[PDB]
Amino acid sequence: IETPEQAKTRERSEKIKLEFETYLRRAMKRFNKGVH
DNA sequence: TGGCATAGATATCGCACGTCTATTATCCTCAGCGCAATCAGCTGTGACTACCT
Repeated sequence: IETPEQAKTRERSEKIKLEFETYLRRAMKRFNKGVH
């Protein structure tokens, strides 16, 4: 209801950070499972 | 005594809920072309002077 473009940019930043951190999480799980 | 229903006990297969890397045609950059007011040189014209009569 206030500066919708700022809210959309925040949502995009959250989305890209979430994708980055989730793929990092998957890579870390692959790494430790391979170590085991 | 004996035939077998009726539910206790137990997995069992199906429907549904998480990730993952690619059964195949993009996004900016520099060199190559183009267009419109000066400016200068080729060519035309007048001023000055040579030669035949």
